[PDB]
Amino acid sequence: ETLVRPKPLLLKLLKSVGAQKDTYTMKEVLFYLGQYIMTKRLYDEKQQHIVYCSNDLLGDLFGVPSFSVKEHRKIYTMIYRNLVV
Amino acid sequence: ETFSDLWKLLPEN
Repeated sequence: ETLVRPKPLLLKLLKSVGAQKDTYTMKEVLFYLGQYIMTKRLYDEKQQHIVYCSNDLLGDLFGVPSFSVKEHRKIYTMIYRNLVV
Repeated sequence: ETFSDLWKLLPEN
């Protein structure tokens, strides 16, 4: 499908959740990236679409304190800035 | 609306 290669920070985030590799389809990236968030309970408990990452590598990565998963163009863009291919 | 529901609606490619 869309085979991407994650940048250094993102690859580290990925390994953190078991993804042991250098090349991924867009789907694997999102899957693990979602597993990281769910696992480290980084979402707001009441408004689950709010994710907090100020205190997190995810924030270093996306370069923002928090974000709304409901803003597809934003999420997709931030994620793309960290990929190649 | 839970996180997992929301997150799966992201562009998969």
